[PDB]
Amino acid sequence: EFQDWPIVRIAAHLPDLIVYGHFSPERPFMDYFDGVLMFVDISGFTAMTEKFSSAMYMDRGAEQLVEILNYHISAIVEKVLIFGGDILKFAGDALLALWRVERKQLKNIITVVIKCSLEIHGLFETIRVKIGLAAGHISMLVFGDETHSHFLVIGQAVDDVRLAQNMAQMNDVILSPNCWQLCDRSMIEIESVPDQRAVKVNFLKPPPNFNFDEFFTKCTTFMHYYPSGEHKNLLRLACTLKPDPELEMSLQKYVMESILKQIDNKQLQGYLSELRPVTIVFVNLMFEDQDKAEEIGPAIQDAYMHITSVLKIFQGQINKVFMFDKGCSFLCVFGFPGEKVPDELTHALECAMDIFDFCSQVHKIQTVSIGVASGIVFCGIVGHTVRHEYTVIGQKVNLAARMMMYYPGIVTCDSVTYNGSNLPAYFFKELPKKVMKGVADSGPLYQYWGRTEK
Ligand SMILES: CN(C)CCOC(=O)c1c(Cc2ccccc2)c(-c2cc(Cl)nc(N)n2)nn1C
Repeated sequence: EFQDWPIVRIAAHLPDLIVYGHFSPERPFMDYFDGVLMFVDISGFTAMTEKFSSAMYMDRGAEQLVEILNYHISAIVEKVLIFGGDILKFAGDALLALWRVERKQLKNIITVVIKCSLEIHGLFETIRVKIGLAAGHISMLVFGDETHSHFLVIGQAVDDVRLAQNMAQMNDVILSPNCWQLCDRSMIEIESVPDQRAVKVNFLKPPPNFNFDEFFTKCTTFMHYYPSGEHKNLLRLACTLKPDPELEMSLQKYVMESILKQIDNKQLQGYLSELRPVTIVFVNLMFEDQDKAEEIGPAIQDAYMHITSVLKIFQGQINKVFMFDKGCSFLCVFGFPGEKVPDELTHALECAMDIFDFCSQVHKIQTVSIGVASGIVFCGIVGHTVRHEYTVIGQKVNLAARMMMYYPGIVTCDSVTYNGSNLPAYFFKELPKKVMKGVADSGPLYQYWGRTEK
């Protein structure tokens, strides 16, 4: 069986949630289901990024970093896939995976996912990982325009895996409160986590008669897309997709144009692994605690329509979209493949301010915050051959992310963006520098005030 079609190469960049969805063209589009989520924090392994920028790597730092990082992440991805998971998205610091099932099967799948999580830690018993698990209701949001599409999962099961991850330490498996409540406590030995109703898994000791492989095989019964039969030894059913112009047209909207060029063998397959000077514009849109996914969807859609319009003008791109802690964040990048300018900084700031001004007027968005940072970041396709994504990794990515969270409601920028801007100083305001999560000394940070006092 030949399987190297463009449609298959595109499907590699997407989860089954998208590849085998059959939903409408209306945007936003929303859907609701239940499942188990797994969040694998892979920092410590992506904190090395600074080492590989050193002159010791003789201008092959990016290539060496992508190689060693994919060595490890692809092993994590194989475990997830073999246990029936769907990897939803990659980021420099983590990956999120989903086991979507009927509510009545959540109990058994949690055991599958816990076994998976511990086999993942088993891969690193000679850097390590941190794993959070959650279970419950999940809402999916698809937004975009006629040429591009983005998706998110939303809900407290998503927020649950957020906090479960934040509590974890190296080699931990933390289960959200609702996951612990729905899990098979007959099999899962836990321990308290102080002043937190979430729990840490110590052992998975099953009944004497329990045979996991038979148990897993029965669980695959409810996994709609687990490879089986003649395809039992494929990691993804996506690998079997055949040409379908209508499906490919839909799928390619989720994929960055430069990726598609490479997919089409119109660009060298290594062109996108690089250490590149870029400007990160990290946009956060916050909604109120009580806001529900059917009201958030339209707000994100309206914000997105304007965001993409401004980025096209100032020649930026959306690398990633996330949502947790009731905030939807856009990881935007300027100076990405091909399109780099020496006025990129003023454009990034002006684009930020434009996005700040519009989005603050979108209703149901309570707060807009944008962090801007410029510097060298690693760019590359990260993951497994059969499931990977273009991602950016580096100090300035994390800095932009921290700035938008620690300085809400304004546009902030780093000392690099400030000095290099083709703009005068009174356009800015030096900020009180706060102590931020896992951040080296910033340098001075600034608020982009804009051209007016008003
Ligand atoms: C700031 N970033 C550098 C780190 C952010 O955390 C991620 O790395 C990250 C996230 C966000 C997230 C969501 C819930 C719990 C923890 C983290 C997602 C993600 C994917 C999808 Cl489909 N839907 C939503 N809502 N989120 N995927 N990844 C890889």
